[PDB]
Amino acid sequence: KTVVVTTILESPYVMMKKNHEMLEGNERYEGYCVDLAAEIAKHCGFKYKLTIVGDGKYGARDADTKIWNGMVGELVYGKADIAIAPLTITLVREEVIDFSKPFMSLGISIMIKKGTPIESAEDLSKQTEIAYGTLDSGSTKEFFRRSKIAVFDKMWTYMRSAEPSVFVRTTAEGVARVRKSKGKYAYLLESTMNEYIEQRKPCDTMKVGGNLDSKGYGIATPKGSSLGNAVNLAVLKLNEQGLLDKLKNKWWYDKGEC
Amino acid sequence: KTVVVTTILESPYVMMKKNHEMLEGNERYEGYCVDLAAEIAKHCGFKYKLTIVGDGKYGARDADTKIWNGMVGELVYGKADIAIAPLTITLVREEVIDFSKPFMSLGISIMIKKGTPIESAEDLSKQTEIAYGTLDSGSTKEFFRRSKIAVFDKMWTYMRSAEPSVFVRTTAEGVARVRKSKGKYAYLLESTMNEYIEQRKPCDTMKVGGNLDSKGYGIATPKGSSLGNAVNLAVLKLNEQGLLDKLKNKWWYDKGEC
Ligand SMILES: Cc1onc(O)c1C[C@H](N)C(=O)O
Ligand SMILES: Cc1onc(O)c1C[C@H](N)C(=O)O
Ligand SMILES: [Zn+2]
Ligand SMILES: [Zn+2]
Ligand SMILES: [Zn+2]
Repeated sequence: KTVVVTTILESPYVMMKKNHEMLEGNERYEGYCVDLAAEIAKHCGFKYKLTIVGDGKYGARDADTKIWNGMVGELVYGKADIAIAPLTITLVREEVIDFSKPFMSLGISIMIKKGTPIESAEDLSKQTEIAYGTLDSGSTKEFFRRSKIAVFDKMWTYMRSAEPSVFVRTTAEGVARVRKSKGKYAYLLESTMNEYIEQRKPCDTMKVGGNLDSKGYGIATPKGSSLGNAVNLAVLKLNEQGLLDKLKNKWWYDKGEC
Repeated sequence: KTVVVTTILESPYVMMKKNHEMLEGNERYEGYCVDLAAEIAKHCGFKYKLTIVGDGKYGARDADTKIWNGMVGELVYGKADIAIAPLTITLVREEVIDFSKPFMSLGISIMIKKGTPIESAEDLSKQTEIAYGTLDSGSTKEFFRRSKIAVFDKMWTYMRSAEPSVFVRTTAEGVARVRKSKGKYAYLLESTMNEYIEQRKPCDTMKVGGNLDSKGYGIATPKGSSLGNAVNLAVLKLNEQGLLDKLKNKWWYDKGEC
């Protein structure tokens, strides 16, 4: 049986090729995760179909209904067999789905438009002139929502009630906001994305300060999946063979335009 | 009943207290992993007994006898119920024992005596005046033995045949060799240990270049252990609350001597 892979359109992990209009199936996409899916399928020996998550979300649980959305939801409800994307390994997710050992290490970071008077989270939490937010339905928003350390707690208090909303639907929306805000908006996103955007035209943003935490991305499968074990060993094998490092350089800096 | 924890005497993870001679059981030790063992046990709800691995090794499988040594061996043969130490998650090890999601992210790095004309792995591979080696029976030596990228394979070809041996039995042994070699010996060890020693008197060593790879440490249990699930969730919980970051600052920098 062909394994249904759920993923998300997020550069440079998964993007439609320039000429996708004349291409079919998995051939329409390119990116780090597209190359990764290919390797994993090769080592685990299976056929697969790449599908883009319907609601375009990573995955969070509705507090009222307790229903999971995004890619996590597609796995939880049997709509997908595996998720290959920049999906963060977290406690709440690990309780409902399975994760392979990380294929990428990262942390939450701050994105600013070049020139804005911000050097750290501390600096953001001490002022109100510059607005800041995070992605919705993801691990980053949950990070601030559940943080007890002073600076991050203060930040959550501000963001949670901010008006207009400081939260965005997609990473692209958060980046666009930083770029057209004349420096009045700062975006909190994972270092991987931040570093990627920093090397792309118009080269007007930059990552400032160190990472707020240390975590990683993992390939997720539904609880009790027969693919879990093989995938996990496959990830380890690829990291050790150097493939993962190869892919990182291929999509991040060999393609950098700044 | 009581969970037998295997660990290794490696500063600042596990060290004998100055007055351990007048203390009993677990109270005889201190360090990052000792602090971590206390928390894991608290959250998982079990009593434990800390024990230092007999052969003082991390773990590798003997080529011919096929017998695992070190902490990995303790778990494989049933001598310990869990290992809490700076044990690297690798494919060959995950094939015989279980690992929790990582509690620390690190990579192989180079340690030199201050003033040594070495800035990277490429620099070491292109010269012969400065010798270099790694730890025995560990993931670092295996990394080089299995590497297929030019620079690293070149380094392995040299190391595996260098005389006298460039490999050491313990981290401390490698650090001493660097300090006593007047710049003629460089040591390859994980960035975590490198960063730690850099802050220890006489403050004569330094980490140079970027990391050669990206990986992490995980708490290990015998395959199929009933402790596996809870321990993994405990690590994720503790990382998200910031404990792991707190512990590294405590043992690495708050106690720095340089
Ligand atoms: C990618 C990405 O970049 N910043 C973010 O918050 C995310 C989403 C995050 N990796 C998640 O799994 O929710
Ligand atoms: C700690 C440490 O530091 N450098 C090293 O090679 C090691 C050992 C390594 N973590 C292992 O598991 O073999
Ligand atoms: Zn391959
Ligand atoms: Zn709702
Ligand atoms: Zn606790």
